[PDB]
Amino acid sequence: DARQRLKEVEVDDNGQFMTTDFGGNIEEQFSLKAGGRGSTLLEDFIFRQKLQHFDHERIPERVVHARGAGAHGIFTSYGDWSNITAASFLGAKDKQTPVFVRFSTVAGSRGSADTARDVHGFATRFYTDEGNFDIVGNNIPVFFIQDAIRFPDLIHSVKPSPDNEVPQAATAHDSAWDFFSSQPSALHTLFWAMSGNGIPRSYRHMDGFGIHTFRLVTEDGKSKLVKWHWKTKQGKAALVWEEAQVLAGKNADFHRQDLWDAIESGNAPSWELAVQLIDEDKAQAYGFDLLDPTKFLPEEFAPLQVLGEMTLNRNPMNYFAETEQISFQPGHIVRGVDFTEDPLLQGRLYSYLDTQLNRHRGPNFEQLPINRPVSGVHNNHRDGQGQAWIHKNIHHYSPSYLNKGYPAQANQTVGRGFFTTPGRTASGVLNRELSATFDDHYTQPRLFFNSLTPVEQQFVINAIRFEASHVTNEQVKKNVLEQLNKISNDVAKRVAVALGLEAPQPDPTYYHNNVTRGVSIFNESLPTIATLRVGVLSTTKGGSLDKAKALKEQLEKDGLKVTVIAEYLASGVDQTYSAADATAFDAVVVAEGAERVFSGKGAMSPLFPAGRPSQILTDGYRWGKPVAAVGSAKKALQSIGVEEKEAGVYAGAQDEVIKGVEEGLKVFKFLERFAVDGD
Amino acid sequence: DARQRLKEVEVDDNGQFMTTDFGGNIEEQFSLKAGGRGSTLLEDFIFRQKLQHFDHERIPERVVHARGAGAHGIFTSYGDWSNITAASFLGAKDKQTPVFVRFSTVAGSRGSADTARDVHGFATRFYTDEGNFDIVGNNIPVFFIQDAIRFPDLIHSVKPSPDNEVPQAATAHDSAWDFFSSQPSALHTLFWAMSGNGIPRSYRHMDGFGIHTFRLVTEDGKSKLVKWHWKTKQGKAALVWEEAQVLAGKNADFHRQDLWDAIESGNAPSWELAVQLIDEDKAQAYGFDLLDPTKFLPEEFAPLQVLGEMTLNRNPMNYFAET
Amino acid sequence: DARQRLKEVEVDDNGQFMTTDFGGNIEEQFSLKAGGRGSTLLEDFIFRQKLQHFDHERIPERVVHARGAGAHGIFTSYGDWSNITAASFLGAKDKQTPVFVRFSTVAGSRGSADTARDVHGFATRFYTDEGNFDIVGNNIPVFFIQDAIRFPDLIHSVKPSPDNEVPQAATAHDSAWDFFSSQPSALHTLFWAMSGNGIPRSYRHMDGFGIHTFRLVTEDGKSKLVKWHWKTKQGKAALVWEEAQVLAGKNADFHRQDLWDAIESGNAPSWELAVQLIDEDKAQAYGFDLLDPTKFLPEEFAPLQVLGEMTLNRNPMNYFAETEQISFQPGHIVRGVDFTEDPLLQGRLYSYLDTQLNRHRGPNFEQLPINRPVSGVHNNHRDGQGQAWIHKNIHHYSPSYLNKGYPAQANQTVGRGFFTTPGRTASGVLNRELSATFDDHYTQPRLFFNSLTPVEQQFVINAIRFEASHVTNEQVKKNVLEQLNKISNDVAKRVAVALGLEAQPDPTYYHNNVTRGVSIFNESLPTIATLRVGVLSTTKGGSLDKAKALKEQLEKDGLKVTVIAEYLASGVDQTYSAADATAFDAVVVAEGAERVFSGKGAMSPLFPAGRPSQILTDGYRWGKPVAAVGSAKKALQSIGVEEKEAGVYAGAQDEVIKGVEEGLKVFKFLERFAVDGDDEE
Ligand code: HEM
Ligand code: HEM
Ligand code: HEM
Ligand SMILES: [O]
Repeated sequence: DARQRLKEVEVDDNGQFMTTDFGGNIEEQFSLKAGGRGSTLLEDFIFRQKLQHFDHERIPERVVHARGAGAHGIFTSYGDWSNITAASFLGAKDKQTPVFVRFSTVAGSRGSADTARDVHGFATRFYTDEGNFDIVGNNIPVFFIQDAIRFPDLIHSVKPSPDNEVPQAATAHDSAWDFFSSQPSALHTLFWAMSGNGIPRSYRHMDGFGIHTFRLVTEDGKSKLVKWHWKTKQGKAALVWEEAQVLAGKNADFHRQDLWDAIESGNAPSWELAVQLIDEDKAQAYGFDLLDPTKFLPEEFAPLQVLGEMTLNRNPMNYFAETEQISFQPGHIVRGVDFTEDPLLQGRLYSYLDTQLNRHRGPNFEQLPINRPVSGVHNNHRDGQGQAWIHKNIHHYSPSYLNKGYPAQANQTVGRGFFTTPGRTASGVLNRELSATFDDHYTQPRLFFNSLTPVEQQFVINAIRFEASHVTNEQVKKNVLEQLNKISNDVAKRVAVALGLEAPQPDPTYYHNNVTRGVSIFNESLPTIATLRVGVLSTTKGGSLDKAKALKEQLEKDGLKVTVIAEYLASGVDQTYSAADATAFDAVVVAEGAERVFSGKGAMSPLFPAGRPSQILTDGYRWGKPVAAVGSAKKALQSIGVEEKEAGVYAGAQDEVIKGVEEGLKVFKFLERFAVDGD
Repeated sequence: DARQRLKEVEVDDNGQFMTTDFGGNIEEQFSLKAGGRGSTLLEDFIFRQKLQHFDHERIPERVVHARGAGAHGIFTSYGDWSNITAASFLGAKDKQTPVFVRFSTVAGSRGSADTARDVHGFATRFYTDEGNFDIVGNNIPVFFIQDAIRFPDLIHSVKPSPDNEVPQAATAHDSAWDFFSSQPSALHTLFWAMSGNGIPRSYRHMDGFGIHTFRLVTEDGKSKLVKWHWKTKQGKAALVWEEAQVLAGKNADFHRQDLWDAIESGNAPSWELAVQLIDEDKAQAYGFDLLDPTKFLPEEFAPLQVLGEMTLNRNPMNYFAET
Repeated sequence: DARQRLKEVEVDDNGQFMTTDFGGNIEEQFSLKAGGRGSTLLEDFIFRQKLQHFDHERIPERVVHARGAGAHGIFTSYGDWSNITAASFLGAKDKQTPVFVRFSTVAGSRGSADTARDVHGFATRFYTDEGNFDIVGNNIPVFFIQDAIRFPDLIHSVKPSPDNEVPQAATAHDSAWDFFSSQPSALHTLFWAMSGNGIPRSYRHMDGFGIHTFRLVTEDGKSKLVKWHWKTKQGKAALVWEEAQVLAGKNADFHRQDLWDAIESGNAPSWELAVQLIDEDKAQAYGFDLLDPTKFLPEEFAPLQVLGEMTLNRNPMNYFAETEQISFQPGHIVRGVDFTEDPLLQGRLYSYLDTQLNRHRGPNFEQLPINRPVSGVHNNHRDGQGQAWIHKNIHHYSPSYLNKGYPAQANQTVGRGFFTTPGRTASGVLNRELSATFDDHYTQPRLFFNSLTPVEQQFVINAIRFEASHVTNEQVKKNVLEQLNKISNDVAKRVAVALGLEAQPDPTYYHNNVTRGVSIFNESLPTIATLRVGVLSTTKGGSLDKAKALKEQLEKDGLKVTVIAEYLASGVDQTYSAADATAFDAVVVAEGAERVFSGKGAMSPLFPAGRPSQILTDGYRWGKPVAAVGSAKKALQSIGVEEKEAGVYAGAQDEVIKGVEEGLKVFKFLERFAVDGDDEE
């Protein structure tokens, strides 16, 4: 149980009498009044203690990544990695460390939809026996900007316009694309966010990245440069944009509910922790500067080396107390890890400590149960708002004869203390500059686009076409085109058509044809289909529901979550047509006999919106899902112009449809149904 | 200009050099570093004052009605209403008073969709020459509960489940319908929320209500019981649910944008402020108790009297500072 | 151990390496620098997490009573008092309840002197098994004002002038006496604050009062009006003003050190809890309205009935986490107690809950270890800043099918819930007035003055004389005279002399009635344990050996003895440079030490000129028992004190010890203070 240490703060109210927050049993369903129909009395202490706590329930949302959700789990080290790091949680084979992970979007506020297009947070806390260690990462290996002093500019430009606070959770407006084109460093992360990484199927189907180069340091101070990677054991999977848009309205909680259900049903998601390791003398060996967070290291130059596996298997008990209150910091570092002179990382260390003072309005937020380390806290800090401990040592200072030297200093040689890498040097003038080594903003965007499949590439261009079409200012649109033309002339040409703008002339300076592995989503089928969702469209008339139940029980044997849909909640029905939408499922199959709700009288009913069964099948087909029909239900496929000939379309008897749908879920998205420019 | 008094706090940055918050011109696109590829210095005061302000930008959202938008306008009285109220802003024909109005949903958080099904808030401030007078109303004339001590119970039950914070901005989950069925007073507002009032076409196409019976008092202390009504001059209009759902994803800002567009286009929306007036000795004469906020007074028993008109004709300049 | 429940939050750093607040061993004595003499690096996470916690150490002081100190203890009931109250902590003989008590002044900020002249706070929390019950009282039984809405006006007027923030911790300025004269209800508390109650010898030598009439209610709902009293088992004792003033400079921590020392030495102070009980139908039957907080109920009309005893026997471990952070509320009420329509108490209920939001900057302050009840919290409250728990019940609302009805409602008959007194009614028009029964502002101030001894009365007149002479505005001073004249023409006449104003009788409220239990100096102390004796000695000759034997015998009687000399020779507790008469309750010159009172021994680089003579002079002039052993008689002579004066003891060691211990019971010798008319020719 990853949540074991949280047991002692849990409050059980079963069988208990209602109390105030200072004890004493009460009733609190009636205000105290002066006469039968009289005014409420100030002396009603019960009312005011209850309402005061309600009145003050909210705390400020995170300044970025406000929308998110998380879970507890366990990290297991695969080996004794003392040859590369002194870090205790990586110090022995099969060593286990509790974790908590919070996934998120970036731009939207607390209540915005999970399926907005956005970068995604992927933040992990290791509660190691030598302190909390956070990898505060994203699902994309590069960031928009090269210096942390520019983060407010990026965020302001992406978040809603400050006059009317429009639009919510979206980069599709003038200020964002004005920034993207005025600060060309942003073009790499933008391309990733315009790819499938911007609309992932779930948190469980994301890879994760620390982005920055850090340092791993051994006991003797020798260091290696390192990139952190999380490799999902579920495989990477993405939606298509037209599907994410509807899903945002039909279920804004799609991702947080997906993670909750996977854990609750015993299908805990897993990620392997992997590293790229680079010697210090190769920091600038690979065509870019590893201090530059707008570049990633191609795995051709440094393969991913697996160090262990993380499994998330415990949901929180109270979302606010745990998920909302947890306070991540890249400065949560432990012995055996160090920073690098990455100018974006450098400013993060300041920003995350400082921002907790706003979100928690006090300096004692690390005493909150979800923030507490398991290893013990011994220092001379005292007081502060909400001080929750009582310190014995009255000589709260160092050095001191009266406390006998305790708490005592720890460094590299004694007490397993943290230490900065011994060899790191400073040299040169104090400057407000960036190294000329950072100046290439176009090569790696071109490399990323090169390494996607043709329809994957078309998804990127259609995202850009959609987004830039919302930009009202003509010059900004031409600025965007001028910058895309430096990445690829064909990309600029294809986007220019949607904007009604001329195809610009080639600017070949940064063009190249190289490819790299591990960045594509749609070029690989899923390693498992467990937890994927099948909507079975049925009907309460005839014998369709009995067949739908048999279909359901077989699909569940493969670990799928199957929803039987009909006009009303008859026996065996999981959802009504009125509440159903194709966005909820990874495959749609029509049960035999249910073709009666796709035309005529069965399609016109007061119990669901007109055309709803046909709309679900149409949606599922057009969004690239496996779609199927059993027996006579093939007529439902005919009614929407779909043929069994097609990839990802299955008809025939039950066992044939089951095998086909299950194969199709491995493919997940059938890109044959998406037109490519000049195909 | 309804916003006339706010111009002295307006700050124009066109044509100026970047400064810190304590003055002095600066550049702030590069951190100070110790060497060409070096670490950032703690003595970069420019960096820290810039990032500290960004780090501290957010304030807690409203505990309810967190999702909303507003605008400025003018209220004009149609008459000298001194025979029923001493209220200064109603004391003369054609008297004008600045207003600000915020419209909202109730359950959803700051970034939830405008076209969620919900009660809608309709909060009006009159900046009168005798103090601020707020009518903090909804687009539905009745409320769920009969005693304010039960508000945390109602709100907890409708807002997302506290274990996983699901579902956003929605009554369609177990705890809400548990409460509606366990606290039967809730059924009136429920029915209103399940009608077109729950999914309006826009803020301009809603009516508004103070809900509670209040009192109008004259100079010499004579009182009448009063119900406040806002009657939209744009007409009431609503969507259908299957459309509001898609709209929640296609444009979460639909109502926000619609209000902004109408004002900027010169199509300012208006409402008439109207009252039902009841003698004190009739507080219990109409088949219910006028102190009970789960009931409305049918207009057959007391028709509306029109006091004046409000027009919303100026959008805010900074959403945060104003709305 | 009354602190037992707090042991789970205590942190032991002995034998440990230094860490950050998120774990990980560290060193934090050098900033991380870019080169040997380089600038400090922003990536020094150790520096910033260290200094951030330092930079955010302070919280707002209390808006009033900012200055004070407290301790843990035990309350023991003397009986089963369910015949008068359903309160659990009073439900069985020898039933014990943990307490915390904080004493305080009122006007001064956090770092002002203990021995300022002021009303004093006396706040007790009972951690009962049916919730926290607080009695938030003062060492004076009456308050300045009759309606809580006037509290900011009173407090603004006695706190420093808002232009220069002058004066600190004092009523002796224009605005305060402008308010006392403009709002005559304040005159009663003013007289108490001008008496010994304003300058008590220690927290342990104060009585305590709930002030308000409350209600005790039995299980069946029958009620009685009640006044709470704390009666100190150490006796009431007070300083004189000219001594309190010097003490404010020589030791601003005099009272909090007193309490800490008494508890550490095993002399835990005690108070008895006593009540006055009044029938509901007699609320207005004793010459005033018992809803009026400017009145007290004379003990001749209703005697004190002891319910139990409280003993304070454990100091805090961390002052900030316990004493500074504790949040008292008169709304901290339990089953068996109820409020009254006293308009001052009424507004207090709102104000103490509200002010916690400012001091603790969040609504979860009852989760702080010092504020937590011992009885258990079960409700549907959630979230809030700094939420320290993780609630299991996901159906956080009532009523509810899904949560099976839990947590469940408790009332009078089910679950031992709180209930308002059943017979209480409201009748009449909603009003912004006060009952005309509150109108008399002068009778009880006169009753209080009438009940003090002649020198005690002179202390009151001399305090007013001192204070009003600071008022620059002439009309304010005359306004003060006119109001004083309504209490007593003689009092007004004697104050007028100091102010140079003219002395006519206004007899509407004059009377000669007296009542018991309001004087301090008319009764000697029941014990001299913990009282302090300064033994003045010297390092030359045999004086020190004699002073040690003197100290030994005095300590056998429970006295705290300080032997003083030129330097810290063996057996010396304090140097003359560091000593002052304010620190002691009696001053004894050891034999041989007369050499430091004149000639060569009195002029030394090791202490200020004349310091031993000044300590003895201060001690005598301030009414203390003073003594000299053997030849040290000459020291008394050098300051003009005669051996046979009251409270002056000369002779051999044995008679001096006996005389000093007897004089400590008297405590202050009031024949040394002139009374108006004494100097007449
Ligand atoms: C490689 C670049 C970055 C990555 C991978 C990243 C990732 C993240 C993630 C995952 C979170 C959400 C943590 C959670 O779930 O609670 C977050 C929040 C935050 N980020 Fe970043 N971020 C980056 C850049 C920056 C920069 C440059 C700044 C400012 C200099 C910044 C300031 C913040 C702040 C203030 C928060 C809110 C933290 C809180 O309120 O607890 N981020 N970031
Ligand atoms: C007739 C019944 C009610 C109506 C018409 C109503 C209306 C509103 C409206 C329109 C707002 C948002 C105003 C804005 O745009 O900022 C609001 C917010 C709020 N309401 Fe109500 N409400 C009702 C019942 C209650 C009750 C019973 C309580 C608690 C006792 C309550 C507590 C609050 C609070 C605390 C806020 C947050 C206000 C702020 O943060 O500024 N409401 N209400
Ligand atoms: C009989 C009248 C009163 C008595 C006996 C009394 C007593 C006390 C005491 C002893 C304290 C300090 C408790 C501690 O040591 O922490 C205190 C604080 C305080 N008092 Fe009163 N007081 C009275 C009148 C009032 C009134 C009328 C108000 C306002 C309506 C008021 C407002 C406050 C506030 C706001 C605090 C600060 C509490 C905190 O910060 O925790 N008091 N009072
Ligand atoms: O971030």
